[PDB]
Amino acid sequence: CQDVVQDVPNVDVQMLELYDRMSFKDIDGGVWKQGWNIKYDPLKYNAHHKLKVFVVPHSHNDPGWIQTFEEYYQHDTKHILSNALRHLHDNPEMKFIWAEISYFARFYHDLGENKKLQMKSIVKNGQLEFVTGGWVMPDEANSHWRNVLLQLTEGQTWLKQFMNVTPTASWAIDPFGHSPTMPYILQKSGFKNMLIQRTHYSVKKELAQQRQLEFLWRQIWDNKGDTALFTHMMPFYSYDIPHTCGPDPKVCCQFDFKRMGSFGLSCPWKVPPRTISDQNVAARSDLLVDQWKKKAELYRTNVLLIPLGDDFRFKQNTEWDVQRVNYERLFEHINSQAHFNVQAQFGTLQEYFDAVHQAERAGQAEFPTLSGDFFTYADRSDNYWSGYYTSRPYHKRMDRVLMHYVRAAEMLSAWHSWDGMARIEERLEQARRELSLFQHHDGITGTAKTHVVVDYEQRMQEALKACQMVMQQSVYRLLTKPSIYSPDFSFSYFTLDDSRWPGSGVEDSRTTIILGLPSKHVVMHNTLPHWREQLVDFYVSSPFVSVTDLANNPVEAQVSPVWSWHHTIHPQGSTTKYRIIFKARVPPMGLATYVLTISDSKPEHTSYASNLLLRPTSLPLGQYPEDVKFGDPREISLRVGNGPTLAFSEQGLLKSIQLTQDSPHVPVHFKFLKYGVRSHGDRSGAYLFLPNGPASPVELGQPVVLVTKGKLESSVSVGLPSVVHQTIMRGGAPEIRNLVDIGSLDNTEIVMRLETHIDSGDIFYTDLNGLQFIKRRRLDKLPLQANYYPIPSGMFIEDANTRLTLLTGQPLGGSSLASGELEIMQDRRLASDDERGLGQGVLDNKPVLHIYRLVLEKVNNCVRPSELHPAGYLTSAAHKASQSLLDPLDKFIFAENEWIGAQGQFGGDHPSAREDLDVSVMRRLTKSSAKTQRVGYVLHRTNLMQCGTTQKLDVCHLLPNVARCERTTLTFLQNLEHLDGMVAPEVCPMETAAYVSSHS
Ligand SMILES: OC[C@@H]1NCC=C[C@H]1O
Ligand SMILES: [Zn+2]
Repeated sequence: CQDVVQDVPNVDVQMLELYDRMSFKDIDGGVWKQGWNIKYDPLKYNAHHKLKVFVVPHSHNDPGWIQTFEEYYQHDTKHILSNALRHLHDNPEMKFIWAEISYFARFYHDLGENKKLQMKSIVKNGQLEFVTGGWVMPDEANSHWRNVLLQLTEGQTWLKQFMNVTPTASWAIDPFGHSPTMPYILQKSGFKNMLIQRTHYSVKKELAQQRQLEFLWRQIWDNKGDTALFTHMMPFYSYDIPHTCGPDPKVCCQFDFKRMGSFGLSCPWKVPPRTISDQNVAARSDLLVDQWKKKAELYRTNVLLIPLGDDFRFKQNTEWDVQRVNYERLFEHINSQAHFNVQAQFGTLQEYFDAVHQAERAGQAEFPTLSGDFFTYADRSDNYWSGYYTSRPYHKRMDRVLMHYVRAAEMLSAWHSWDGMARIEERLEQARRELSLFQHHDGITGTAKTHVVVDYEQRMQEALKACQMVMQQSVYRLLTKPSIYSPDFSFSYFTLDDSRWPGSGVEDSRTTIILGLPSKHVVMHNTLPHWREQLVDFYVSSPFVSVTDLANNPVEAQVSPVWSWHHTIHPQGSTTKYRIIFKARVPPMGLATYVLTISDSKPEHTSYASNLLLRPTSLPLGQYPEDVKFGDPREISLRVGNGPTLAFSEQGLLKSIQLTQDSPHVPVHFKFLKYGVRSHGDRSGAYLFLPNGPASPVELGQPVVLVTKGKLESSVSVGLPSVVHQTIMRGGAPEIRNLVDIGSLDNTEIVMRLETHIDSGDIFYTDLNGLQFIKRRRLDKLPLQANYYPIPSGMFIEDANTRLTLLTGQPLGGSSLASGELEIMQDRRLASDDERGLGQGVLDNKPVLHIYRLVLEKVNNCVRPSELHPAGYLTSAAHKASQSLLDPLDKFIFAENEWIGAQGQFGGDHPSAREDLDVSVMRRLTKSSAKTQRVGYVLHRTNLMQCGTTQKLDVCHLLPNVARCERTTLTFLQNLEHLDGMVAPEVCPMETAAYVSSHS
C-alpha cells in the first residue's frame, strides 16, 4: 500500500498551485472573449499529416429542470429517441451519443418488439453510443460518492442487461464544476476516458495556453498514478454549437442549421446559417476549417472533437435532416479538396478517444498529469456558482437520509433470498432509482423549478417508504425463530423511528410508545461493520420507564421532557409524552433487541434530567418528576460523562471547549450572520452567490435559552430569528442541530460561523463527495463567493497544535474567510433569477433540521502530511463523528402487542473490522430462482491521521455455502480476479474495491 501522507505525488498541474500562480485577469480576448486570437501554421497539416475531425451529434436531456422528468419525457425526449432510432436506422453514416439512461430505459420499455430490435441493431453497429451510461449526469459538488456509484450502477446494469454494452467513455457537459471523485469511481468501473466542460474561464485559458486541456487526472494522494483517467476538458464557454466548432461563436453559429427559418431559432451575433450549396461550399468550408484548425491548436494530436448539439436537440425529423445534409455537403467538399488536408466525418465519443490514443501510441503526443478539482466554477466575470452548494437545503438533507435508508434496506434484505410475493426487488429498484434521479445536476443542486423540486421530494418520500417496508420485513425475519416465522409480506411488523428526519420541529410524526400493554420490544440496526454503542431515544406515554435487553439485564436510561419552540421564540413542554434515552450496543452489520417496561414510580435504573429556562412564566410537564427551574440569562457550563466541558454565552451559543479536566478552556464561538443581494449589478439566484459585502450579525434580541442537564445527555437550545440552535452533549464531540426557518426574509442568506484562535492563516480543508479532504487556500485576489466551496460532509482548520472539524449531515456551501474561522450557509432566499435559464429565484424555502458534529482536537502528536501535500485526513474521532451523522443506528418499534419467537441479537458472530474500513454496499444481485445466488459488496478504506493509541473482514464468507469469490468493477458488472481460497483481501488506505460472493 502506497503511503498517502509523507510522499507528495509529482504532477505537471496541481490545481491548488495553479490557483496560487494564476492572476484570474478577466481580459477581453476578442471573438474568443475569455481567450486570445488563436494562430496556426497552415504548413502544420499536409497530405502525410492531416487533421482528422469527428463531429459528434448530441442532445442534452435534463431529467428535470424547467419541467419534471415525466413532462420532458412525454413532450421532448420520447421524440428525440424515436427520431434517433428512425434517422440512424435510415442513415448508416450518421452517429449520436446518449448520456441519461433514466430517459433511455423509460423509452425502451415503452417500445414494441420491432423497434426494440431496431434499437439493439443501431447500438450493436456503434451508430448510437452511450456515454457514461449513468441513470443521470450527476452533480459533482453536493453528491455523495456512494450515490454517484449508485446512479452509475443503475444505468450501466440496465445497459448491460438490455443493450449488452458497458460504456468506457464518460461525458459530463453540464455539472457546475467538476470533482476528481468522478475519475476515481469511473477508473474503478472500467472507464478509459472522460470529458468535462464547466471549468473556470481563467482555468480554460491557462490550460489552453499550455495545451494541458487533455490530461491524465489522478487523485491528489496517488504517488504511483494507477488512479489516472485520461480527461478531455472542452476549451470554450458552452457545449452549444456556437462554442464547439472553434473560438469564434459568430462563425460557429452559422453551422447550427436549426437556427435558420422554419425552426424559429436565430444567431445572437446577427449572421444566420445558410444552406450549403455548390455556390457557397468553398467559402463556407474555408470559414469552418479555419475554426477547426484554431480549436486544434489547443490540443496535442491531429484528432479533433467537434460536439454538435444543445439542450433537447434532435427532437424533429427536419432537424436531423438539416444538420445531417448540410454537414454531409461540407464533409464531401472538405474531404475532396487536398488543400485543406482534413478528413472530417460524423463520429462518436469513444471513436474520438480511440483515435487520440492511436496518435499517442504512434508517438505524436505525451499527455500531462493533473491532480486537484475544478471548484468553484465561474462562467463570466465574478459570477461564481457557489449558490447551489446551499440552494434548497431541505432536499440536500433528504438526499443523505435516503442514502442511508437505501444502504440499510439493501443490506438488511441481502441476508436472505426473498419470494417474489414479498416485492423486495421491486421496492429496492424503486428506491435506488428515485435516489439516483435526485443526483441529477438540477436535483440535489436545488436549481430546478418549484414544481420539479416537489416531484423530486415526492419520489424520495416514496423511496423512503419503500426502504422502511423492506427494512421492517427483514428485521422480523432476522430476529424471529424459524419455527414461528410465518410472514404476511403486506404487514408492518415494525415501524421505523427516526429522531433526525424530518425532525420533530419540522414534522411532528414520531410514534409515542403507549405503555399501561406494559412492555414494548425495540430493535436497533448497525449498518457499519464494527461493534457500535450509541445513545438512542424513543417517545413514551409515561416518564416511569426502564430498559432491559431480552435476557432481562437492566440498562441505564435517562428521561427528558419533549420540547417544541413557538413564535418571542419560547419552548413549551409536553404533559403527555417523554424521551427515554439509553445506550444500545449493536453487532457489526447486526441487530440488538431492547425492552421498554412501565412502572408505578421512578425505576431503579432510569434518571430524570433537570430543565432550566433562562429569560419568566411557568411550564408544567405532567407526570415528569422534576420541576422546571427559571433564572435570568447567564453564562453556563456543562460536562456529560468524561467528555469535553462546554461553556455557552448568555445567548446560549458556544464560547469555549475544555477537552480534559487539566486542559485550557479553548475559545470556540458560534455566531449567525446574514448576506444580502446587490442593489446594482448581478443578483444572487439558485446558482450564483453574489453577496453585497461581508455578512452582518443577526440581531438575537434577548433570546430564551433552555438548558436540559442529564447524566447521559444534556443540551442548550436557543430560539433565534430563523434558527432554533441546539448543542447536544452525550460525552464526546457535541452535536449541533439548527431548525432553520428563513420564513419570508427575501434576498437573505443565513450563515453559521465558528470563531477560534487556531492560527490557520489562509489554509482550510473541505471534502469532495464524502470521499476525500482537499486543501483550500483563501485568495484575497478573488471575490468572497470564489472562496466558497462545497461542504458535502466536512470541513476543518488546523495550526501546529489544534484542529477544529465541522462534520455535516447535509451538503451546504462553506469557507474559512479569515484565520481561525469556519462558516457554512444554512439556507438562502432570493427574489431574483440569476439568468442561467431557471427563470425564477428561490422563494420555496421550508423548515429544515440541519445536523453537525463539532470536533476540537490536539494534533501536535499526529503525523500530518507534508505542507506541500494537497490532501488532509480526518482523525478517528472526526471520522466516527461523520459516520454517526450519515449512518446512525436504525430504530424499529414492534407494532403488535406480542412478539412470539423474538430473538435478542443478529450478527454477534460478524467480524468487527478496523475503524477505517466500511462495507459501503451490500446488495444481493440474484432473485430467488437463481440456482447460484450472488451477493455484491463495496469495501471502502479511508485514511485516518495516526496520533498514537479488530478481526479481519472477509465479505465472501459473511454468507454460508460460498462457491466463488470474484473482485469486480465497482458496478459488479465485470469480473477482475477469481480470488484464492474465496477470501476477499482487505484494501489499501483511500482504496475502494468490489467483491461478488457466489453460493450453492
Ligand atoms: O441542466 C439544465 C441547465 N443547463 C444550463 C445551466 C444550468 C443548468 O441548470
Ligand atoms: Zn443539464
